[PDB]
Amino acid sequence: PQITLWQRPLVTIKIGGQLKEALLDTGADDTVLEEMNLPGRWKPKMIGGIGGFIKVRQYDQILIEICGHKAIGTVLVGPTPVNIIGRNLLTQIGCTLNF
Amino acid sequence: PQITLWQRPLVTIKIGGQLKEALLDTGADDTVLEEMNLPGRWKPKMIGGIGGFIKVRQYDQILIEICGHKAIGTVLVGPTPVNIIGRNLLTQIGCTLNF
Ligand SMILES: CC(C)CN(C[C@@H](O)[C@H](Cc1ccccc1)NC(=O)O[C@H]1CO[C@H]2OCC[C@H]21)S(=O)(=O)c1ccc(N)cc1
Repeated sequence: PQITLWQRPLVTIKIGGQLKEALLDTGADDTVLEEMNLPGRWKPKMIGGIGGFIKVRQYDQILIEICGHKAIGTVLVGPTPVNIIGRNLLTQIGCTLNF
Repeated sequence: PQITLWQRPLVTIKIGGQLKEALLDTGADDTVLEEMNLPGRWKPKMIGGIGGFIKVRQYDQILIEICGHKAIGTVLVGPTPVNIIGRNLLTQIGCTLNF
């Protein structure tokens, strides 16, 4: 659907059989989720934001359903304060900014 | 215009007579710019992201032109690694997410 930005653009996501809320985040290159068990192989990685950097686990080719749209991509897991859906997955669900 | 997300959604802004590049950032509540002279009164403030917090100067009722759309609102100035246009200004230029 189309969404305005008067409130945080939070959507429901389903990943690893679990239901979560996550922020559609055009300022995030990558998707980063708070601590959870994703099954399979991962690689250590560091991502930076405002305030500095966090260590994350990088999981590749993970299936996520974002507000009813399925995407398969890289998910990072670590101590982000908020679940964020980044451009790597936004592109797959055909998400655009409009003004 | 309409903007896809294969690349960072970077736009030209004009603020305090200066031309800068800034990221349209639906994951940011606030607009935060890197160090610059904004004229007038400010207040100390702290904002948090991934990796922790930064101290910023809060300037109210600042005029910004974002990709040719004028907005007046709060601008935060501080050691963000990237100029980010947040929802406080995105709403004023009628910016929407669609998928
Ligand atoms: C994490 C969000 C809930 C909030 N952040 C906005 C977010 O878009 C930042 C915006 C951002 C962009 C660049 C550098 C720092 C912060 N992106 C970000 O942290 O993304 C990380 C995930 O992938 C990587 O892509 C870029 C940074 C990494 S934030 O920068 O911390 C932020 C917080 C509060 C305000 N008022 C403004 C911005």
